[PDB]
Amino acid sequence: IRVDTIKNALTYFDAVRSFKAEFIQISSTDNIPRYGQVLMRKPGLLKWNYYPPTPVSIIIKGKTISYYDRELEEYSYTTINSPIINLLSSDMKNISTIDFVNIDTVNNQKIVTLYDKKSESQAEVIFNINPITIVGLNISNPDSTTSIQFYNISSNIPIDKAEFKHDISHYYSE
Repeated sequence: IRVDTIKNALTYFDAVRSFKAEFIQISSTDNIPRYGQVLMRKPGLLKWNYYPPTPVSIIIKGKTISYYDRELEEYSYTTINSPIINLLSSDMKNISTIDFVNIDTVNNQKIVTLYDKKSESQAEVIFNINPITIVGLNISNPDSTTSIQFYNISSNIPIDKAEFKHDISHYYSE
């Protein structure tokens, strides 16, 4: 049973090569909906653009993370080598380093649960089917859960690799 579970879970991830979507994000820490736009291009490119009042732009390239705070006009750079961080754009190599996969079927949706033992965090990925699309991502650890839903999704569209940069705009720019 283990092998068929992995193969089938990898099939659902494999169906999404790129996407552009809107997202709503809610953390159990404050229960406040946060909004933005997300771009994903396999392999390894992810952009998270939060809308005001959240002043945050995030570019993930492989495991490197670039964080731009619009209010402070400050950058942060780091690297986290966790299968969970860039799950949405990861190749099959990354997923395979996860310690536990499982698939459930609920209301014509497929829910893939993954568990990384190192970080003690779970992730549920929710797919629609016919056609396969990623509609949600729930990440949980002992302290909190963050739930993300995607909407207005365009899947498997061309996305220029140049699009994976922070949008930094000023009056004097042009």
